[PDB]
Amino acid sequence: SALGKLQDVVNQNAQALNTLVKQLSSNFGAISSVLNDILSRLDPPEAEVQIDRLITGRLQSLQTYVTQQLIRAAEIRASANLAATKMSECVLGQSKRVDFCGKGYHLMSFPQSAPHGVVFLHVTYVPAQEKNFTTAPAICHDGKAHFPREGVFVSNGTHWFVTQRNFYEPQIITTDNTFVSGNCDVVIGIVNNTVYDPLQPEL
Amino acid sequence: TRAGCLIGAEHVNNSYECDIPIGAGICASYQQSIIAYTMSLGAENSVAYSNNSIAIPTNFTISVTTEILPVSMTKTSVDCTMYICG
Amino acid sequence: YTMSLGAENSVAYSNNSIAIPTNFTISVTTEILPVSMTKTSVDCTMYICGDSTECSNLLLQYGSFCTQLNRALTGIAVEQDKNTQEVFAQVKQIYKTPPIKDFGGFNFSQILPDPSKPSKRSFIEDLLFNKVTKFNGLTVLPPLLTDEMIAQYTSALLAGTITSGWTFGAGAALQIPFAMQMAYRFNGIGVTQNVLYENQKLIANQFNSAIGKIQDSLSSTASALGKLQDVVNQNAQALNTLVKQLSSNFGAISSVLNDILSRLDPPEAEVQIDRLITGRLQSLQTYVTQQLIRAAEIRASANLAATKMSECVLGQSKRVDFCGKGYHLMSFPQSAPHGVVFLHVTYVPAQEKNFTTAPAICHDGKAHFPREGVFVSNGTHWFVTQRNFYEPQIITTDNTFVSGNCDVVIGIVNNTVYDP
Amino acid sequence: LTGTGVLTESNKKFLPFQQFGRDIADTTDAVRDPQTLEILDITPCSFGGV
Amino acid sequence: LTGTGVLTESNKKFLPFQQFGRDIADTTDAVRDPQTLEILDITPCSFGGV
Ligand SMILES: *[C@@H]1O[C@H](CO)[C@@H](O[C@@H]2O[C@H](CO)[C@@H](O)[C@H](O)[C@H]2NC(C)=O)[C@H](O)[C@H]1NC(C)=O
Ligand SMILES: *[C@@H]1O[C@H](CO)[C@@H](O[C@@H]2O[C@H](CO)[C@@H](O)[C@H](O)[C@H]2NC(C)=O)[C@H](O)[C@H]1NC(C)=O
Ligand SMILES: *[C@@H]1O[C@H](CO)[C@@H](O[C@@H]2O[C@H](CO)[C@@H](O)[C@H](O)[C@H]2NC(C)=O)[C@H](O)[C@H]1NC(C)=O
Ligand SMILES: *[C@@H]1O[C@H](CO)[C@@H](O[C@@H]2O[C@H](CO)[C@@H](O)[C@H](O)[C@H]2NC(C)=O)[C@H](O)[C@H]1NC(C)=O
Ligand SMILES: *[C@@H]1O[C@H](CO)[C@@H](O[C@@H]2O[C@H](CO)[C@@H](O)[C@H](O)[C@H]2NC(C)=O)[C@H](O)[C@H]1NC(C)=O
Ligand SMILES: *[C@@H]1O[C@H](CO)[C@@H](O[C@@H]2O[C@H](CO)[C@@H](O)[C@H](O)[C@H]2NC(C)=O)[C@H](O)[C@H]1NC(C)=O
Ligand SMILES: *[C@@H]1O[C@H](CO)[C@@H](O[C@@H]2O[C@H](CO)[C@@H](O)[C@H](O)[C@H]2NC(C)=O)[C@H](O)[C@H]1NC(C)=O
Ligand SMILES: *[C@@H]1O[C@H](CO)[C@@H](O[C@@H]2O[C@H](CO)[C@@H](O)[C@H](O)[C@H]2NC(C)=O)[C@H](O)[C@H]1NC(C)=O
Ligand SMILES: *[C@@H]1O[C@H](CO)[C@@H](O[C@@H]2O[C@H](CO)[C@@H](O)[C@H](O)[C@H]2NC(C)=O)[C@H](O)[C@H]1NC(C)=O
Ligand SMILES: *[C@@H]1O[C@H](CO)[C@@H](O[C@@H]2O[C@H](CO)[C@@H](O)[C@H](O)[C@H]2NC(C)=O)[C@H](O)[C@H]1NC(C)=O
Ligand SMILES: *C1O[C@H](CO)[C@@H](O)[C@H](O)[C@H]1NC(C)=O
Ligand SMILES: *[C@@H]1O[C@H](CO)[C@@H](O)[C@H](O)[C@H]1NC(C)=O
Ligand SMILES: *[C@@H]1O[C@H](CO)[C@@H](O)[C@H](O)[C@H]1NC(C)=O
Ligand SMILES: *[C@@H]1O[C@H](CO)[C@@H](O)[C@H](O)[C@H]1NC(C)=O
Ligand SMILES: *[C@@H]1O[C@H](CO)[C@@H](O)[C@H](O)[C@H]1NC(C)=O
Ligand SMILES: *[C@H]1O[C@H](CO)[C@@H](O)[C@H](O)[C@H]1NC(C)=O
Repeated sequence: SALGKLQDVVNQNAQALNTLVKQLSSNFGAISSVLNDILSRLDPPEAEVQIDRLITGRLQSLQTYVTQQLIRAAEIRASANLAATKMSECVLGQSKRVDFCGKGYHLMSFPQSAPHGVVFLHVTYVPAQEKNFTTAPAICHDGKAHFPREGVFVSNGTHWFVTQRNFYEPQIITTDNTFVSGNCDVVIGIVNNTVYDPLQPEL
Repeated sequence: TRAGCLIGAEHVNNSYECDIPIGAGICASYQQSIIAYTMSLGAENSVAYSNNSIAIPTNFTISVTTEILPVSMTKTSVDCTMYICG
Repeated sequence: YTMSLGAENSVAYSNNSIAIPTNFTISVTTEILPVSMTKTSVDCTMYICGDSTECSNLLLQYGSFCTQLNRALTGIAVEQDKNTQEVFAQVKQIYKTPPIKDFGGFNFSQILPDPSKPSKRSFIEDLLFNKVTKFNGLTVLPPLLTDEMIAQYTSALLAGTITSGWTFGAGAALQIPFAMQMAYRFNGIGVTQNVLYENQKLIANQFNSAIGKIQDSLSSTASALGKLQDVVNQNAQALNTLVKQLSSNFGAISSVLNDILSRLDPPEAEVQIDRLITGRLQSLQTYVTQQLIRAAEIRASANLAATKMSECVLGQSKRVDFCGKGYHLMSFPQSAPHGVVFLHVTYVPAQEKNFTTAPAICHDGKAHFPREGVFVSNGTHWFVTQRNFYEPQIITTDNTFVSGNCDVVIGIVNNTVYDP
Repeated sequence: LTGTGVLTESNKKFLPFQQFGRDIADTTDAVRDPQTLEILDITPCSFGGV
Repeated sequence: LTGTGVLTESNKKFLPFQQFGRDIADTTDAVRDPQTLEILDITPCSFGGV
C-alpha cells in the first residue's frame, strides 16, 4: 500500500467502468434488459417504445460516466501539473520552497517511473543533535557595535564565537566575519567581547 | 459521540494517533478489543525559549523521502452508438 | 462613467537617477482561504422514494445510480477531511509558548490563544468565527477535526514560528530570540541586521499597530470574510434547492407519492411514480455533479492554503505576492470556521529620496563595483548604500571589488576608493 | 395535516388564528392540537446510516 | 441464446446440470450445445474504431 495514490486512481477507473458495464443489465422500465430478445419477440411499434426506454436509460448512464470521467480527468491534470512543477523545481534545480520537495532543507531529487505516475525521491538535509548556547545580537567593542556578516554570535558560557546558523562551527570573533554599525547604546541585549583584529599581530 | 452511537467499542481516557476516523475528534483502533478515543494531536513540546538562548545544530541527517504523484489515467473510449444499441 | 484604471504616474526615470528608501513600514494583511465544506450525505432511496415499497421496486430498475451518487458524496466527504489535515496538520508536536512572553517588544496577545475563551481560540479567531453566519434523508457528518483541535494546530504552528522561527519547519524546533529571528528575516529580504536592531522599538510598535488595525477592521467591518460566507451560502442554497425539488410533480398528477399511491390503481400509479423517480433522480444527479465541481474548487483552494502554510508560516518566501504585498517577513495562521486566515507581516519601503547613481567608480585607472550595494551621490560626495535602505557608507576597498580598467563601463564616474 | 413524527411540546406561541407551522423550506415543524389548543412541535423519526 | 461471436473449443469443465457460463460483469462467455454436449467459448469477433 505504499503506492496508495496510484492504486486509488486505478480502482476508481475500474469501478466506474464496471458500473457502466453493469448498467447494461438494467431494464430501465423495459420488459427485458437485452435488446435482441426485445426485437425477437415484439412488433416494431411496441419494440420501439421498449427500445426508447432502454436508450434513455443507457444514454443517461453514459452521460453520468462521461461527466465523472471529465471531473476525474481535471483532478488528474492538476496532479500532473504539480508533478511537472516538482520535476522542474526539485529535479532540474534546487528549491528554496519549504516542503515543496520534501520535509527539511532540500538538497536534490531523483525521478522514478511509476505505472501511471511518478515517484520523487527527495534528498534533504535535516539538522540534528542540537545544543543550547547563550546568545547576543551584537558585540560592543571599543564603543562600536559588531554584527555577524553571515553567522550567529554564540557562547558556551565563557567565550563568544561566530557559527553558521545551521551547523555548529565556532570561530573567533574577528573583523573579517563581523561588520561595524554605530555605537553599542542603541541595540538591545548587546554584550562585551574583544573583536580580534587580524592585522595588528602581523604588525 | 457527536457522530452518533457507537456499540462494541469501549471508551478510554488515553489519546492515541487516529487509526479509524469516526468523527468529531473521536477515532477507533484495535488494541484484544476495539477502543474509541479522542485522537492525540501530538506530543506537547514546550520549546525552551529565552531572550538570550539559541539552539545550534551540531550534526545532520541526509533523509530521502518518497512522494508519489499520479500523472495519467487509462485512456478509455466508449463508442456511444454500439454501447447503447450494439 | 467610463472607469479610470488608476492615477497616471510617470516615473521620474533617468539614466543616472535612483530612488533609495529612507524608511519602512511593517504591514500585516489578512488573506482568507477556504479549506473545506460541509460533509453532506444524501441517501438516494429515502430522498427519491421516502418510505414506499412500490417506488423502491420501480427504482431498482435503474440499477446502480443511487450507489454511484452515494460513493461520490462519500468521496467528497472524506476529501474535506483530507483537505483539513493537509492544511493544518503540518506540525509535529504541539508546541506551546513560554509563560513569560518576552519577544523583543512584539505583542502577540491578540493572536495567541486565550484560556478564558471557550474553545481556547485567539481573540481574532473569535472575531472570524462570529463574523460568519435532518430531513428527507439528508445528514451532515461532523468534521473529523473539531474547532478546538484545529485551533490547537493553529496555536502549535504560531508558537513554533514565534519561538523557533522556520527551524521547526525543517526539523526539531530550535529556540531563538524573536529579535534575532526578525533580523534573519530582514537578511532574507536583503536588509542588514543593524537596520532591525537600531530600529527594534519602532518596528515592534509598527507591528503592534498593524495587528490592532487588523483587529479593528475585523470587528467593525462586515463582509470581510466574503469567501467563506460565499461557500457556506452556496452549500446551503444547493441543499435547499434539493429539498425544494421534492415539491415538483415533474409532469405527474401530484408531487406527493402517497397521494398517487392512494388514489390510483398500481398500473397508472406505476407510470406516475416513474415520472417522479426520473425527475428526482435527475435533480439528485445535478446536485451531486455540482457538489463534485465545488469540491474540486475547494480542494484547489485547500491545496493553495497548504502551500501558503508551508511556504509562508513554516518559512520565508521570496515569491512575489505569494505571502502578502511587499517583501515577506513572516506569517501567522488563524483558524476560520471553514478556512484559514493568514496574517502576512511584510516589509514595505517608504520615504524614498532620489540620488545620482553610478554603475562603477574609476580609481587609479580601475573600475570598482559594489559588493552588495549601490553607488549613490547626494550631489557632491559618493557612497555605497544597501539597495533597500538608505545607509550611506564611504567608498572603500572592503565594500567594492575591482574588474578591469575604467574605460569599458558606460556611465562610470570618478571618485576615491579609500583604502583602510 | 398528515405526517409522521415525534410530537414534542414547544413554546412557539402561534397567535389565536394560526394553526400550522412551517420553516424556511416549508416543512411542518409545529401544529396545535385542535383540542386543548396546545402548541406542540414536530420532529422527524430518527434515521441515519449504520 | 442468441448473439454474434466465434465459438472456440472450450477447455472449461461444466458440471452436468450447468448449461452456459457468464463471466465477470454478467456477459455470456460460454455455452454447451444441446445435441453433442461440449463446451463452446464464445468470443465476440474483433471490432474497433478506425
Ligand atoms: C568554551 O570554549 C572555550 C574555547 O575552546 C574554552 O576555553 C578553552 O578550553 C580548553 C579546554 O580544552 C583549554 O585548553 C583552553 O586553554 C581554553 N582557552 C582558550 C582556548 O583560550 C572553554 O573552556 C569553554 N567553556 C566551557 C564551559 O565549555
Ligand atoms: C532577558 O531576560 C532576562 C531574564 O528575564 C533579563 O534579566 C533581568 O534583567 C533585569 C535588569 O537587567 C534584572 O532586574 C532582572 O532581575 C533580570 N532577570 C533575571 C531573571 O535575572 C534581561 O534584562 C532580558 N534582556 C536582555 C538580556 O537584554
Ligand atoms: C561594556 O563595557 C562598557 C565600557 O567598558 C561598559 O560601560 C560602562 O557602563 C557603566 C554603567 O553605565 C559606567 O558606569 C561606566 O563608566 C561605563 N564604562 C566606560 C568605560 O564608560 C558597559 O557597562 C559594559 N557592558 C556590560 C553589560 O557590562
Ligand atoms: C553525527 O551523526 C552520525 C550518525 O548519523 C554519527 O556517525 C555515527 O557515530 C557513531 C558513534 O556514536 C558510530 O558508532 C557510527 O558508526 C557512526 N555512523 C556513521 C554512518 O558514521 C557521527 O559520529 C555524528 N557526528 C558527531 C560529530 O556527533
Ligand atoms: C498587547 O496588547 C493587548 C491588547 O492591546 C494588551 O492588553 C491590554 O493591556 C492594557 C494595559 O496596558 C489594559 O488596559 C487592557 O485592558 C488590555 N486589553 C485590551 C484588550 O486592551 C497587552 O497589555 C499588550 N501587551 C503588552 C506587553 O503590553
Ligand atoms: C519612519 O516612519 C515612522 C512611522 O511609523 C516614524 O515614526 C513616527 O515618527 C513620528 C514623527 O514624525 C512620531 O510622531 C511617531 O510617534 C513615530 N511612530 C513610531 C511608532 O515611532 C519614524 O520617525 C520615521 N523615521 C524617520 C527617520 O523619519
Ligand atoms: C553630501 O554628503 C557629504 C558627506 O556627509 C556632505 O559633506 C560633509 O558635510 C558635513 C556636514 O555635516 C561636513 O561636516 C563635512 O566636512 C562634509 N564633508 C565630508 C564629510 O567629507 C555634503 O554636505 C552632503 N551634501 C548635500 C547636498 O547634502
Ligand atoms: C545619460 O543621459 C544624459 C542626458 O541625455 C547624457 O548626457 C549627455 O551627454 C552627452 C555626451 O557626454 C552631452 O553631449 C550632452 O550634452 C549630455 N546631455 C545632458 C542633458 O547633460 C549622458 O551621456 C547619458 N549617459 C550616461 C550619463 O552614462
Ligand atoms: C576621470 O578621471 C580621469 C583621470 O583624470 C580622466 O581621464 C582623462 O581624460 C581626458 C579626456 O579624455 C584626457 O585628456 C586625460 O589625459 C585623462 N587623464 C588620465 C590620467 O587618463 C577622465 O576623463 C575622468 N572622467 C570623467 C567623466 O570626468
Ligand atoms: C374540545 O372539547 C374538549 C373536551 O371537553 C375540551 O377540553 C376540556 O377543556 C376544559 C377547559 O379547562 C377542561 O376543564 C376539561 O378537562 C377538558 N376536557 C378534558 C376531557 O380534559 C376542549 O376545551 C374543547 N375545545 C375547545 C372548547 O376549543
Ligand atoms: C532629484 O530630482 C530633483 C528634480 O529633478 C532634483 O531637483 C534634485 O536635485 C534631485 N536630487 C538629487 C540628489 O539628484
Ligand atoms: C540547553 O537547554 C535545553 C533546555 O531544554 C536542554 O535540553 C539542554 O541542557 C541544552 N540543549 C540541548 C537541546 O541539548
Ligand atoms: C479515566 O478512567 C477511569 C477508569 O474508568 C474513569 O473512572 C475516569 O472517569 C476517567 N477520567 C478521568 C478524568 O479520570
Ligand atoms: C527626486 O526624484 C524626483 C525627480 O522628479 C522627484 O520626485 C523628487 O525631487 C525626488 N523624489 C523622491 C524619490 O524623493
Ligand atoms: C441426438 O444426440 C445424439 C448424440 O449427440 C446423436 O447421435 C443423434 O443423432 C441425435 N439425434 C438426432 C435425431 O440427430
Ligand atoms: C542551556 O540551558 C540549560 C538549562 O537552562 C543550562 O543548564 C545550560 O547551562 C545552558 N547552556 C548554555 C551554554 O547556555
